[PDB]
Order: sequence, then C-alpha cells, then structure tokens
Amino acid sequence: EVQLVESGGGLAKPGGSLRLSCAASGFTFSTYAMHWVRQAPGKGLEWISGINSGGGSTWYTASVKGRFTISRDNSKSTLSLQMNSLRTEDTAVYYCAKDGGNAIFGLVITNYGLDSWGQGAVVTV
Amino acid sequence: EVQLVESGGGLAKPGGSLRLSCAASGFTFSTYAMHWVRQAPGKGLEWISGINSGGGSTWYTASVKGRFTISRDNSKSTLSLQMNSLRTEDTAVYYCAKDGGNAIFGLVITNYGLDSWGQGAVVTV
Amino acid sequence: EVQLVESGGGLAKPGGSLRLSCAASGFTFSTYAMHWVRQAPGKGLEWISGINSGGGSTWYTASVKGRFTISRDNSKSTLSLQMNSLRTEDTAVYYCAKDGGNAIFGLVITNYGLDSWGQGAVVTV
Amino acid sequence: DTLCIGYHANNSTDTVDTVLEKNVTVTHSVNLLEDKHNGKLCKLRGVAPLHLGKCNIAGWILGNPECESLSTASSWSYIVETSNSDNGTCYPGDFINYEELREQLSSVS
Amino acid sequence: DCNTTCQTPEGAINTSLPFQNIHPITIGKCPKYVKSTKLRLATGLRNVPS
Amino acid sequence: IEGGWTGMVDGWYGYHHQNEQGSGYAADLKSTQNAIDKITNKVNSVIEKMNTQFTAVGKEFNHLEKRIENLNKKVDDGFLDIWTYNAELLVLLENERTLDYHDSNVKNLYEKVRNQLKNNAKEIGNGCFEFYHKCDNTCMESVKNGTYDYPKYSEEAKLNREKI
Amino acid sequence: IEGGWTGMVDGWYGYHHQNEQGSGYAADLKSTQNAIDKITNKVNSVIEKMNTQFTAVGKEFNHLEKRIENLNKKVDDGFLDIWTYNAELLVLLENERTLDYHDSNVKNLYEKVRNQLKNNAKEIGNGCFEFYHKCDNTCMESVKNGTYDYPKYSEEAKLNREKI
Amino acid sequence: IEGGWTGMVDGWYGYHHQNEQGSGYAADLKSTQNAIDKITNKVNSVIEKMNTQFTAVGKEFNHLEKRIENLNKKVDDGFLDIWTYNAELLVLLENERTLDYHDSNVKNLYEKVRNQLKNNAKEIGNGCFEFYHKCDNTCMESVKNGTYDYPKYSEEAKLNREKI
Amino acid sequence: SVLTQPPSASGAPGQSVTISCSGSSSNFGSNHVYWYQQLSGKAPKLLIYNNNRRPSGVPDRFSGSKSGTSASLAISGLQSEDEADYYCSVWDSSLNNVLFGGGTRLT
Amino acid sequence: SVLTQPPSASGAPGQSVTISCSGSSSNFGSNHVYWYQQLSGKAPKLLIYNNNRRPSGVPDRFSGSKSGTSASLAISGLQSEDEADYYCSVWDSSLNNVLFGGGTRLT
Amino acid sequence: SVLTQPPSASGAPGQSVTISCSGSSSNFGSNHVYWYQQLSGKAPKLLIYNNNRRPSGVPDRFSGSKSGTSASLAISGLQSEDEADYYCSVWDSSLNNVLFGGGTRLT
Ligand SMILES: *[C@@H]1O[C@H](CO)[C@@H](O[C@@H]2O[C@H](CO)[C@@H](O)[C@H](O)[C@H]2NC(C)=O)[C@H](O)[C@H]1NC(C)=O
Ligand SMILES: *[C@@H]1O[C@H](CO)[C@@H](O)[C@H](O)[C@H]1NC(C)=O
Ligand SMILES: *[C@@H]1O[C@H](CO)[C@@H](O)[C@H](O)[C@H]1NC(C)=O
Ligand SMILES: *[C@@H]1O[C@H](CO)[C@@H](O)[C@H](O)[C@H]1NC(C)=O
Ligand SMILES: *[C@@H]1O[C@H](CO)[C@@H](O)[C@H](O)[C@H]1NC(C)=O
Ligand SMILES: *[C@@H]1O[C@H](CO)[C@@H](O)[C@H](O)[C@H]1NC(C)=O
Ligand SMILES: *[C@@H]1O[C@H](CO)[C@@H](O)[C@H](O)[C@H]1NC(C)=O
Ligand SMILES: *[C@@H]1O[C@H](CO)[C@@H](O)[C@H](O)[C@H]1NC(C)=O
Repeated sequence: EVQLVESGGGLAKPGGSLRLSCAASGFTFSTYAMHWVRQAPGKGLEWISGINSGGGSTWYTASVKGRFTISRDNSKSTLSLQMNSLRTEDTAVYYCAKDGGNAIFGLVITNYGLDSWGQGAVVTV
Repeated sequence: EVQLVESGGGLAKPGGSLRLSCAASGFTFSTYAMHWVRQAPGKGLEWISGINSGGGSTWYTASVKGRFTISRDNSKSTLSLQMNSLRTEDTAVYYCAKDGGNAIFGLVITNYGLDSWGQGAVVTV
Repeated sequence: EVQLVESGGGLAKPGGSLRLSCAASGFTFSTYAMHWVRQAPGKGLEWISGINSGGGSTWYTASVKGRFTISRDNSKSTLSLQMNSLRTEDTAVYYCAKDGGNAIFGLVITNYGLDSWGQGAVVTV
Repeated sequence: DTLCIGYHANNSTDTVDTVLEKNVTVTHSVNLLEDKHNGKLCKLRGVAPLHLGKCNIAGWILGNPECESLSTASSWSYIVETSNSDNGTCYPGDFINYEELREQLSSVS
Repeated sequence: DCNTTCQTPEGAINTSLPFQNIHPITIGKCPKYVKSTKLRLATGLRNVPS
Repeated sequence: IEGGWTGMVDGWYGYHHQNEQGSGYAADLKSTQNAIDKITNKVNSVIEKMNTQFTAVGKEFNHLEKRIENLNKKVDDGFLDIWTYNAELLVLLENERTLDYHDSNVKNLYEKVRNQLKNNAKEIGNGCFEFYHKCDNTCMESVKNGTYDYPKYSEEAKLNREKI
Repeated sequence: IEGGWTGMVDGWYGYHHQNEQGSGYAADLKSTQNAIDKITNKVNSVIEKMNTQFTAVGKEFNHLEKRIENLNKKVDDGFLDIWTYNAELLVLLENERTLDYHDSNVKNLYEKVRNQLKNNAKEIGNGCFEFYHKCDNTCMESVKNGTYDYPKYSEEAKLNREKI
Repeated sequence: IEGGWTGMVDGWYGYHHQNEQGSGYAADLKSTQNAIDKITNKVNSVIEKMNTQFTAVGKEFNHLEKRIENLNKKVDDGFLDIWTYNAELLVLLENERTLDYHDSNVKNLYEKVRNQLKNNAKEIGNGCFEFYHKCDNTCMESVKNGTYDYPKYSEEAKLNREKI
Repeated sequence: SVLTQPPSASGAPGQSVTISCSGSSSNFGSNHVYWYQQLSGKAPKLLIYNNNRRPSGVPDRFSGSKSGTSASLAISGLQSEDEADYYCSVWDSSLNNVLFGGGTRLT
Repeated sequence: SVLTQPPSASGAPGQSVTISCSGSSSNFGSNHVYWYQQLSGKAPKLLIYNNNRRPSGVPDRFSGSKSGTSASLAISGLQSEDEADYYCSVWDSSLNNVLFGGGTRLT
Repeated sequence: SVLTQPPSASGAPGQSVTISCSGSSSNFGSNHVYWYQQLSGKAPKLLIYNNNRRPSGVPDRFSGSKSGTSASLAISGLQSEDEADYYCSVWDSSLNNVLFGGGTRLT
C-alpha cells in the first residue's frame, strides 16, 4: 500500500503566493508520473496539472498556464507545487496522485489517469 | 484495337511554321510513350522524335534539335508537334505511333519501338 | 627458406650519417612487415624500428624518433634505414627481420614479432 | 539551453546472443524457451487421465485380480503408468498385437 | 487436479511459447522440442553503463 | 550518443532538456509508441506462427519391430535438428535486426532534429545540441513535438552565432 | 519524399522537372533497371530453389497397422508445420528487406543529387530542389544522367544566391 | 571509394597517406579487428549450430515391405528439400548482409573522418581528402587514431582556405 | 472538448444502475476512459481501469464498457454503502489535458 | 552508327527468303532489334518483337533471329500479298536515337 | 613498462630447466609473448610462437605457457648444444614498442 502525505494548506490573501508539498512512500517515485487535481467545495473534480515520471514534461491546463509551477525531486521523493497570483476561485481541495504504468518489456509507459489518491489539502482565499 | 487520328497537314512556305496533332483512343494515353517518325516520298523510314509516357523526357535526333517541339496532354489524350524553320527536306509523310510496354510487376517499362502506327500526314514545302 | 642480405656497415665518425640496406628473397616482400633490431656488443637485444608490409606505418622507439628514417621499395624488394646524428651509443650489430603473418580469410594480419632473422651488420662510431 | 538525445538504460543484466557478438547486455529480453514445469499430471481436454501405477494396461483390461481396487472411468485423455508396472499378465504368455491394443486405448470418448 | 493443454511426463506445461526443452516426448498441442538451452529475443536497447 | 541514460524510464528514445526553467528527461511519445508497437507485433508474429496440432510424440514398438523404432528415432532426430538450427538462426537474425533497428531509430531522430534546426544548434559531437538563441520550455516542447518554426528564431540564432 | 506520385508509371524511382520549356516526370533508367533486375533475381531465386522430386504423398494402411499410420500422420504434420513456419518467416523477412531496400534506394538517389550539386539547389525539406541558376532541358538531362558540371554553373548559382 | 586498392594487404579497411615525409597505405587496427572478430563469430555460429547425432541414414527393407520403403524415401526427400532450401536462403541472406555490413563500415569510417575534421579537408567526391593545412606523419597518425585536435590546426586550415 | 453526464441517478436496492459518459469523437475513441468513485468527504478511489479492468479491492459487481463514443458503467447488487458520487475521466491530446465530468449522484 | 541492308531481295513463290540486318557491335548487341513491314502506300506494321516474338495477327511463317551483331529475318510460304518493304530498327544509347535501315524490296 | 628476467639459470645435463618472464599487467595479458634463442655469435632463432606453438625445426622438448602476467619456458632433455641465451619479447600498445628482456644464461 502506497502512502501519500500532503502539506502546505492554509489561508492566503488574494494576489499572494502559496506552496504545496507532496511526499510519497511505498513505491519508486522516479518511475511514476504525478498529478495535482483540485475539487471545488460542493462541486465536481477538476484536473489541474501534472508532471512526468522522469520530469522534463510538465502538463498544465489553459486556466493555470503562467500561474502554477511544478518541481519534483526524485532523490527526496518530493513534489512542490507553487501557486502565484491567487484568486478567490482557487479555494478548493487539492489532491496529489500517482499515474498508471503499463509494463511493456520492462518499460513503464505512462497512462493518463490516477490509481491511488492522496488525502486532500484545503486552500482558501 | 487502338485508334489514332492525325491532322495538321498541308502546304507551308519555306521558313514558316507548322503544327501536327495526334489523338489516341482505345488505350490509356498516359501509360505509353509516343513517337513521330517521318518517311520521305519513295525513300525509307526515318525516326524523328519521341516523348515518354509520363512526359518529362523528350528525345530528338541531331537533325531536329532546336527546331521541333513536342507537347502532350494526358487529360485530352492529345499530342502536338510544332515545327519551325521549315525546309524543302521536310516534305514527307509523318506518322504518330505508340511504344511498347514491358509489364514488370505492374510497371510499364518503355521499350524503344513502335507497336501500332497511325495513318500518315503529308507535309509539303 | 627465405634469404636476407644486409649491407652498409662500416666506421663512421660521431655526428655523421649512415645508410643500411636490406634485401629479401624467397617470399613476397610486399605482404610482410619488416623490423630493424639492434644488439649491443656483449649485451641483450634492443628493438629499434619497424615498417608495415604495405608501408605507410612506421614505428619508432623514443630513443630514435627524429633520427632514423625507414624507406621500403616493393618493386625492388629493398629496405633502406638512414641514420643521422650518430653517437657512440649507436655502435652495435643491427639485424633486418620479417614479421609474422596471421592468415585470416586470405588476409595477412601483422603480428608483432620476428620469424626469420638476417645476418647482422656491425656499426661502430 | 542544452538539448541532448540519448537512450534508455537500467541495471538489467539479461544476456542475449547475436550472430555478430555474444553475451551482449540489453535492457530487456523475451524468453522463448520453457524450462519450468508444474511437476504434476493435470487433466487434458478437461477429462481426468487414468492412473495405473500399480498395474498395467494388459493387467487393467484383462481384469487382473491385483487391479480390482482400480476404479473405472467413463472417459480419459491419456494413460499414465510408472516404472514399477510389474503387474501385467499374471499368467505367462504372449499378447499378440499387444502394441496395437495399447495404442487404441490411449483416448476413448 | 488441474487443466492444461500440454502434458510432459516430467510435469504439465501451461504456456504459449513455441519452444520447449524439457522432454522430447509430449502429448497434446505442445511446443516443439529444442536441444538448445538458451533462446532469448532481444527487444530492448543495447544496455551499456555510463 | 555514447553512454546510456539511467534517468529516463518512460521510453526507449527521448531527449534531455535543461534551461533556466529547470531540467529533466522526456521520452518522445510518437517514436517510442511506434517502436513499442512494432516490437510487440514482431513478438506476436514469432509466437503465433507456430501452428500446433493435437499429436502424440513417441510410439512404443516390439523388439522384433526394431526397424520401425529406428525409423521413428531418425525422424525425431531430424525434426529436433531442423528445429534447433532454425530457432537458433531465427533468434540470432531477429536480435541483430532489432539492434540495427534501434540504432537506425536513434540516428533518424538525430537527423530529424538536425534537419529541423540546421543552423540554430551548435553540435558538440556527442549527440547534444547547444542553442545559440534563448530557449524556454515552450521552445523545447515545440522542438520535441516537431513543430519548431525556423524563421521565428533564425534571426536570434544568427545574431548569437555572429557574436563569436 | 512524403507523398507518392501517380504521374510516373514508367519507373519505381524518378524525378519531376518543371521549367520554362515545360514540365513532366521522368524515371531514372539506371536505378530503375538495377532495382528491377535485383527484384526479378530475388523472385527467381525464391521460386527456383524449391527442389521437387516425383513423390506420392499419402499412404494407405490396414486397420491393424495403425502405428504406421500414426507415424505417417506425425511425419506429415511435422513437415506441414516446418514448411508453414519457414514460409511465413521468409515472406515477412523478404518483405521487410524489400521495403528497406526501396527506402535505401530513394535515399541514395537523393544523396547522389545533393552530392552532385552541394550548393546549386536550395533544399525545401520535402525532397525537392530549387535551382538558384537558370536551368534548361539540357541542364535537367545532365543532372538526371549524372554528368552535371559543377564549375559551369557554380558562378551563376553563387550570384543568384548572394542576391538575397 | 570507387575503385579498390591492391596496395593494402594488412586489413580490409584502411587509409592511404602521402606527404613530404613519404607515402603508403595503413590499415585501421580497431575497425579491421572488430570486423574480423564479427565475421569469425558469424562463421563459428553458422558452423557450430548444426547439432549432430550418431545416426544411420538408410534402412534396407524386404520386397513385401514396399510401403515402409516408400515412407522412408518420402522422409528422406522431404529432409533433403528442407535442408537445400534453408541452406540456399541462409547463404544468400548472409552474403547480402555481409556485403551491406562492409559498405556500412566504409561509410561509417568516412563519416567519422569527416566529423573529426569538418572544415580542415576539402572533399574531392571520390572518398579522398585534401588538407588545407600542412600535415606531417604525426598529424596523419593522430587522424587515423581518432585523437585529432580541431583547434590546434583550425586556424591554419582557415588561413589556407581563405587564400583562394 | 467537454464531458457531459446525467445530473443524478436512482435505483432500488438490489437492482442494477447504469451511468453514461459522452465526449468528443476525436479524442474519446483514440484514448481510454476511467471511472472514479468518491464518497462523502472522502478521497476518491479508482474503479474502472483500461476500460475493461478494475484495481484490486474493487468488487466484481461493477462493470464497464465503451462503445463508439459512449462509455457505460454498470453497477449490480446495489447496497447502502454503494451510494456515492461517480466521475468520468478522459485525456485529450489536442489540448493535452485530463478532462473530468460534472459528476453523477446515485440514490 | 549506321544501319546497312541489301538493296533488294528476290524469291520464287512458295520458297523462303532471308533478310540480313547489321550495325555497330557496341549498341546492337546490348539492345534489341525490330523488323517492320510496310505495304505500298500503307501504314507500316510491326512484325518482329523482342527479337523472338511477333504481335497478334502476324502469321507463324515469319521467323527472326539475332546472332552476334547480325539479325536475320526468314520468310516462308511466300505469297503475292507478302511482297512489301521491310525495315530494321535498333536503338542507340550513345546518340540516344532510334536507327532505321534503308529498307529492303522483296520480289 | 619494463621486462625482468633472472640473470642466469643452471641445470645438470638430462634434467629440465625453467625460465620466467614478467611484465606489466596492462599489456602482457592482452598481447602475446615470444621466446627466442640466441647462440654464441650466431643469429637468434625464434622458439616460442603464439605462446603455445613453435616454428618448424624446433624440437618438441621445449614447452611454453602463460599464466596471469607470468610466462614460463620449460626445457627438457638438456644437452650441450642447448647451452645458449634466451630472450623474452612482448608488445606494448601504450608506448607502441616491442620490449625485450635482459637475457638469461643457461648452464
Ligand atoms: C504384482 O507385483 C508385485 C510386485 O512386483 C508382485 O509381488 C511379488 O511378491 C513376492 C513375495 O511377496 C516376491 O517374491 C516377488 O519377487 C514379487 N514380484 C516381483 C516382480 O518382484 C506380485 O506377485 C504381483 N502380482 C501378480 C498377480 O502378478
Ligand atoms: C535492479 O534493481 C531493482 C531494484 O529493486 C531490482 O529489483 C532488480 O532485480 C535489479 N536488476 C537486476 C538485473 O538485478
Ligand atoms: C558467454 O557466457 C557464457 C556463460 O557461461 C560462456 O560460457 C561463454 O564462453 C561466453 N562467451 C563469450 C564469447 O564470452
Ligand atoms: C479446467 O480448469 C480451469 C481452471 O480450474 C477452468 O477454468 C476450466 O473451465 C476447466 N475445464 C473444464 C472443461 O472444466
Ligand atoms: C496458462 O497460461 C495462460 C496463458 O497462456 C494463462 O492465461 C493461464 O492463467 C495459465 N494457467 C495457469 C494455471 O497458470
Ligand atoms: C504537436 O504535434 C501534433 C501532431 O504531431 C499537432 O497536432 C499539434 O498541433 C502540435 N502542437 C503544437 C503546440 O504545435
Ligand atoms: C550520360 O551518361 C552516360 C553514362 O552514364 C554517358 O556515357 C553519356 O556520355 C552521358 N551523356 C551526356 C550528354 O553527358
Ligand atoms: C591512440 O588512441 C588510443 C585509444 O584509441 C589512445 O589510448 C592513445 O592515447 C592514442 N594515441 C595518441 C598519440 O593520441
């Protein structure tokens, strides 16, 4: 059973900056891609951003381009999501999740999706 | 049975210009090369010029270089031979003929020769 | 049985120049590399220099670089070793020898070594 | 601004053989040879095979007294015996065309 | 008590590979018997240390 | 393209980027997917083409019928030799072709990158490229995807190259 | 060299020319002839090497001789499996090699043209060439035949290229 | 690389040098050694993989047992045909692959030399190189060994090239 | 592209219910789909994997299918604990984004 | 290169006649040859194809052969209608031209 | 690299003697070794070829071996004529030179 720890939530004024930290254990963090997905209070899910297993490939949606930054460290098995120019719409619960890996001749092919979720960090503006 | 129609003959003064038209039916005109061959009155045959099945390759003899022009249209299945700077030696009967095609793996390889001849157009100077 | 003839020995003053000639018979001189090896009077052997079977590859030791020159002629089956800036240490008996050839698919691969030696030419300074 | 083109590598020590070189290390290899067996006689075509370790086909079909305890199966896929198949024809004799009968009894619907 | 497609006397073989080197005597839709002991297809890249 | 990369575990072929916005490795989706599909098809073709029928290898014979037993042994030995020789040759040829195909894929990717830029990146000789003009994450993504625009950065690359 | 050409039916490989004197397609005689000869030799070698002898496949046997019938069935099944596997592998390998050979021929023709000119034609990237200097039918024929003279038009090509 | 060389009998692949210090041919040690090792391994693999067993081909039969004799003849003919076809195909494929490998080795050596120099040698088109800067025996040895230093002679090569 | 789902679903206990997911034909057909289940105030858990399979711990009563551009999730043996929200997730390469539906309420 | 033919040929009806065609060894051997028949004031028709074959409608009595640099056309069962002119055609790659002979008269 | 040999060797007639040759591990192991015999005032002749073989005319009593970085030459059936000098020759690619030992005296 994989374990995910999420931290960095709290209250931030509009127009400020915030940092979220995700730690993973129980699996090789350098062989599986990661995703940050937000959920509005009382609404449905909303995928936000993601990063490849080996890094070097950051995927963002149209509403977060130029605003959110993703940085992963495989040595520490840590993931940092930096948010800038916060808005009232940013108030939601964020989840850090791993991706699915297809085993093809010993190679882990990234499949767009989430297998195991984290716990959820509430961010209010 | 293929059908060939030749036109454009007549009397032209020396130093003038003339046009000959060849129309083909009963076979794909774009997959077989064409040849114009002249015959002097009372003498033997004399190959004049030719053009490839797909065009782009015009073959002329030393006595017609810079004087005769060949233009073929596959859409109309027509062939035009333009003669300039006519001489008294040009008086002869011209024939428009198709070439031989070797079937090699569905490809038509041009073989230097004439299978079916036309009818003959008399040009006098 | 191969035959080797060595010539060009004698007495030369220090700081002068000398030439040694090696002739071979009984084998193809153009398919086997050659070596010149010196031996001090009363001491052990000392490899001096060598040249490839097809030429184009001259091998010298650190003590002879810039001093000895090797030139072979396959048409005459002759080898010339030119020595310049002679010293008292050069007094020794020189031997011209052929190399070993490994037969690999009709190809003669040069092997570092000597199969048949010459006779020996004494050079004194 | 540095861009490089490389290829995947890992700690795998699998060895493959080529016509130009041998024992070349590759990232992954696929085995086409099976050297592992379950070590147990399973059923073929979903039909239980007959086990005759303590008897023989000649002793089974002829109703040898030592083979009375053996059960009769409605259908089987193949016949299995063992080395200690000493209980065949108790009365000495020659079984003419024994091999053909043995072959015909391998699989009965 | 098991179901398989190939029944080698040493033991049952349940697989889909075309070659087997356990025993030449086989019953059923068994793979062909090969005297070799190592048949591996190289599908990945040539692994080299760096 | 001398030494291998242990930092890329999401694709056989890929690139490594490093700029002011970070660094990392990224596998090329199209080429890796095509290579995976072709290798999988090759393996499936090799495995599947072995047609199998319900047979019973091994026939018992009497002592008198030793000639038929010898004939059966000869047939079995011939089949074994043919299968062993064919399998060994097939394995060797397939391994050689797969290695050559991987090398060809790497060379084709390098040639595609060089053809796409052709002036914008100085070549070091080890397969790496040094961009004369400033390149961001968007530029790297465009280069990897194959939609790089030559005239957009050609002027900047020329200006940077003429500096030295 | 992305899309195929339907206007050339006189050769697998060829060129397309277009100048003030007209336009058209022309197959390269030497390369097409060599490819045709090699493919024909390959087909003839594949067909001919199947040595055939006057045989009678299929032997009838009595009910008692069921062992010999089973042996014959096993031999026939083994021959059938060997032939099917070998034929499938041969067909796949030959098709792959033929496709690779055709691609190599196209690449070799392109490289030969580029080596012949090396400065005279701007490359568009789709396999086409744009001549800086004026080229007539004679120039096109010389380029296709392989007897193009570099210094004859090098000055004109340089003058046209330096204009931009 | 049009005509062969009869002056080099110490290696399949090699170079020819000629300068003020003399002239000759010199085989490249590393490439020739690798090619020899690979060819030897190929030959050893082809010869060795033929597994052989103590067998007795040919069985005598009585006049009555003509069916078994016909079966033996059919088995022998099938084995002969399979072996002949497989051997012919293997020989043809191996010869083609060896010729292609030799051509690839020559092309790789040429590309390696050109990549090592890239400006220092004018190309004649026949595989030869003309050094702009003065080159001695040490320079030729460095080029052949692969340890040629670009900036050491780059200035001299540029100065000589700008003369014309 | 956008994803549309029914606002809610209903079903008596012990029966079977069906949830439909639809999207653009360009990306839905080429890529795969995923069905996720989220409880009330709990972390969502994956249910449908690779359009045919399910992760460990998922009961076999759940089933999934994909025909044309429409994905169907079938739930059998409905229980009180099964009452939860369900989400449909796809991937789009034209925008290079993971698209999630508005959610479905089961009761 | 040039092509030479006999000025005329003669033969009694019902017999066989032979026509010879010669040319340069460089091009005649490598390429193929063709024999054409032309009537009096009529369009010529091909007779010999690929040095061994004939087109449809040509009687089997005609035969052709090519030995060394010399081509031979043999006519058997000579008839009144067979009296016509015959021409020899080759191709030259050095000049890249189709060469025709001076013609032969059969009587 | 340098080559070291014993200054001299001794042995009664009819017995066997051993000569040892040592060198740098980098080049000795990769390349081969050769043992040469030189008489008093005579041209040296090769004895050991390819570390295992000998040229024609060499008696079978001589033997050679190479273990690790050490080469051993064994002489059996020692005779009066066998009294001669012996040399060890290797090749070095780091310096690209043929290295010879100091020589061994047998008595
Ligand atoms: C069935 O097989 C068993 C074992 O082979 C036979 O046991 C024999 O037992 C006696 C004494 O108990 C021994 O002296 C014999 O040597 C045993 N036989 C053998 C072959 O070793 C038993 O007799 C057999 N029964 C029948 C009916 O054949
Ligand atoms: C590579 O390392 C992993 C780490 O767990 C290990 O499981 C694997 O066995 C290693 N590979 C080899 C070939 O030993
Ligand atoms: C390859 O490895 C096997 C493993 O024992 C060994 O027997 C064989 O000699 C090796 N071959 C080479 C060429 O190193
Ligand atoms: C054989 O066993 C397997 C696994 O137990 C089972 O799936 C299969 O249905 C069985 N076959 C028959 C015919 O019962
Ligand atoms: C037998 O092999 C098949 C694949 O060929 C596999 O699906 C099945 O689970 C295997 N059965 C057993 C009992 O291992
Ligand atoms: C990336 O490439 C794909 C096809 O290769 C294309 O459809 C897409 O527009 C490209 N993206 C960008 C940003 O150019
Ligand atoms: C065309 O090429 C052939 C050989 O390839 C040559 O003999 C001929 O002279 C060339 N023609 C011209 C006009 O250069
Ligand atoms: C020649 O190359 C080898 C390795 O290829 C290297 O070790 C050696 O130093 C080189 N020699 C020179 C003089 O550069």
